[PDB]
Amino acid sequence: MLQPKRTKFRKMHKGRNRGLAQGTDVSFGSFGLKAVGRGRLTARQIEAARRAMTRAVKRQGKIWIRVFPDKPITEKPLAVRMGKGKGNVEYWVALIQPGKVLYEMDGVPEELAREAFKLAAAKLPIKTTFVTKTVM
Amino acid sequence: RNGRDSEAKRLGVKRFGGESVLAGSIIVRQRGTKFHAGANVGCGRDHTLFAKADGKVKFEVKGPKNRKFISIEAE
Amino acid sequence: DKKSARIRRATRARRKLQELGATRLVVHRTPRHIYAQVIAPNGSEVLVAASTVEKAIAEQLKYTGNKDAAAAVGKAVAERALEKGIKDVSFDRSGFQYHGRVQALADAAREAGLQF
Amino acid sequence: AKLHDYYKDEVVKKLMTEFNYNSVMQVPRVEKITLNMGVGEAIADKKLLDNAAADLAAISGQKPLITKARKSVAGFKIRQGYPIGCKVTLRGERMWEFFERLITIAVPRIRDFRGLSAKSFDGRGNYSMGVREQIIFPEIDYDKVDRVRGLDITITTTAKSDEEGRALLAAFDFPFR
Amino acid sequence: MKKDIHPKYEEITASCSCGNVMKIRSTVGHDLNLDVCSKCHPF
Amino acid sequence: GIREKIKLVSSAGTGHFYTTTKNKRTKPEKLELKKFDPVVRQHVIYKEAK
RNA sequence: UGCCUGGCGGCCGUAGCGCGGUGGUCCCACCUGACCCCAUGCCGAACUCAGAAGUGAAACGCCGUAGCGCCGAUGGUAGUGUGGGGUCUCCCCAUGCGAGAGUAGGGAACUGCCAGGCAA
RNA sequence: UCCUCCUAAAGAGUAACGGAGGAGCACGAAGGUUGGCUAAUCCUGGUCGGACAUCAGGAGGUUAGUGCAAUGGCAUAAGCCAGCUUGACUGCGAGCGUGACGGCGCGAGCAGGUGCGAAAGCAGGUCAUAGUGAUCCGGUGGUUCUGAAUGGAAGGGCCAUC
RNA sequence: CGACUUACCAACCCGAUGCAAACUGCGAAUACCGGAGAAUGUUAUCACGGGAGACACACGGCGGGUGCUAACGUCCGUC
Repeated sequence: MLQPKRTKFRKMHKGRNRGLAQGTDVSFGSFGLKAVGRGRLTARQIEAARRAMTRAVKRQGKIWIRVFPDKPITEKPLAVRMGKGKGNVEYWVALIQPGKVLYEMDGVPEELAREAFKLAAAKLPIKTTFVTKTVM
Repeated sequence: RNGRDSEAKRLGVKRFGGESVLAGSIIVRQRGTKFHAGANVGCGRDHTLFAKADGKVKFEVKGPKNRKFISIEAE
Repeated sequence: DKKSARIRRATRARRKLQELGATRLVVHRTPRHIYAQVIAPNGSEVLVAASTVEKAIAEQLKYTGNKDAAAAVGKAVAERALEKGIKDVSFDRSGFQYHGRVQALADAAREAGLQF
Repeated sequence: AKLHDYYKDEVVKKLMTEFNYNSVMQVPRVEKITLNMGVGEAIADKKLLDNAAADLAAISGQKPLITKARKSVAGFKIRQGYPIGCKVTLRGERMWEFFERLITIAVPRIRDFRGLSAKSFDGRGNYSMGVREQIIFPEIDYDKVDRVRGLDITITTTAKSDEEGRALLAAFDFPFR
Repeated sequence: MKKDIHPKYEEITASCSCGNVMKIRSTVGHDLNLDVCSKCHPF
Repeated sequence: GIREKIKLVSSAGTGHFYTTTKNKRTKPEKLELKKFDPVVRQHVIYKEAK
């Protein structure tokens, strides 16, 4: 359950998801799960995808998480009128732009990573694709 | 518990470069020293910059720290 | 460093003279050959300079770096300023205490016609 | 002052020959010595500073100055402003005289003396040591004092490294035990 | 060199048992009784 | 406002006075500052008074 | 005119650091002594004064070295003014402006006034 | 009610029962001037002393500090120390900023009289921005300004202040 | 009193990848202030005076807070 520790502020503005991804290149391992859609991943979703891959590879190779939530998200309690201040924080989400690399794999057969990433992609709300480590 | 605020103090630059000013005119309103007074410019106790002579206000950079200065040219 | 400390000490006066835009008499003191110069407000030009290095000033001083040497150079710069026409000048300690040679130079100029 | 004459006469030649330098003045010189003791019990008993300074003044040739805490530390319940120790600095000829009164008639009278440490070196040309009792100093004779308080001696040199720093110490025939 | 603030620094001669006699400046007092010195010691 | 206010009365015959504030307990001593007296146009000692 | 040095400036990291070499006839620094002027919340440290035996380590100046910092294009990208369109929590087209980062590369400064010594 | 930042969309301004914090003081010195000095955090050595006291050297270069929350500034230091002092002075104040207004802020310069410095110069409180309450009605001091027949006074007025 | 190993925890650092309304060693487009110039506009500008109304706004585009990047929701900036 990835979460920042002792964050500067409990709440933050919603902001916008405009722009373009920055970490668009595979730099740690050999295979990556690029995201071509736009959206945000919750900590619960990230955990679910990670569990799917580590088990699909059956404790083999290395896995790197290239995304962190680092953004509190609030929800008003049920049957609460508007106003009366900002709502409490319930879950943390990460902002993902097209081209951002989410998960990255190494030390596994090329094929095995494909199903492993495919299983992980099945548990995310955004379009994703399979990319390989390019030589510069 | 939030909701408190302070009324705006309307700081900033009042006269911009190349603009003729009269003696005693306020050129910059600032808290610290965004700009340092040069020739014919005085610095008040509030760090306000005022012109000590009639002329055109000019901006430039001097000093080892590349600080920004304001001066008046009598032209 | 000894040198770095002096400039830091004398920086406040130098800036104050610069913004006042007045001719300044700057004095450099060392174990030998005390120096004196007069700098115009612009700062890029020097009107008159005096010191003990000149053979024309050291042919009668027994030693350089003494009150007599300080007074002699003080008189030399004083009369040079008078003949040059400049009258009003502001003394500069240049980070030196106004106690000994610097003081001995200042009063010599003051009594020689360079009041300040 | 005898040692300064001793230092200026031949040991300079010995250092010159030993270190085959291109000039004599590269040889290191002693510039000052400093005495110190961080008593720290000033809060518990404020009026101990007077005797703390008095004894050091007797040991040294001049008056000490009482230092102040550089910061605030909760571990020792002290804050900047409250004196916690005093020190002296010796340089010139007084330092030369003090050194002889140290080497001559101080080290031999060390209670249960075993040997002076040699690993005590900063790494740049400064030597530090400590003492347990003031008896090594003739100014104390068990009659006007009742405290086991100690102090520290730090000697600083113009040396550039340990190799020449130790060589200078060897020239001055330290116990080196 | 400040005056009227430092203790006495008068020169005094001291001798030890092994026969070495020297002279030092300090506020030790009037006379000195020594047994060992830098030399003539079981070092 | 634990610090209270006082009045400084010019030692000269003129009744001109200044006002200021001070902490009685910390410094119960009187104030004898020298200040300008417009009535006589001189700098005179002002004594603290109720 | 040139080799050099000191003082006061312009400009201020292409100008600052690191490593190596080099400088003592002058100048500069260190240095010697300080009974006096002056000074240490103690100390001839610093500051000040009287002098010059010595010397060029330190410091400082100069030269070399890219090992760093630093400067830095062209092209591309991001963004965006105005006008249009769409599968309209975003993007595209026409047109104008155009970074930041990074790359090639540059780079271990230039210059003004005055005084002095050396050699002309 | 007032102060700091964000929201606030690179002049100013800009709302919400929007997100974070403070103030209703303090200081005759912590003010003025002159002179001097320059931190945090680490490494090596060293009686008690040990992670963390003080001492010496080095790295580091403002990560310190700045009476009080925050922002901005500050090596000429606005930061630290000492000497002498009361310019935290009176009457004015061209010309500006800021508000619907009441109002609030900045201010060179002139006159009188002072402090510091050899001197040029600096000083009309504090590194700046919160530390505050209109008018009425009254109290205290000064001033022949007025004082209802006149001479006084009472009471008002003006100035200072509660 | 010398001294040493490590299948094991880990600081300060270095290389690489990110994020920030309350981070900035960088930094636009627009907007705003001032000066000069041509064309054009019934002075479109400012000042003073007489009379007002209005001080419940709504939706759309863009930049945001709030809400669930829900509402023909709510609160701002600009057109």
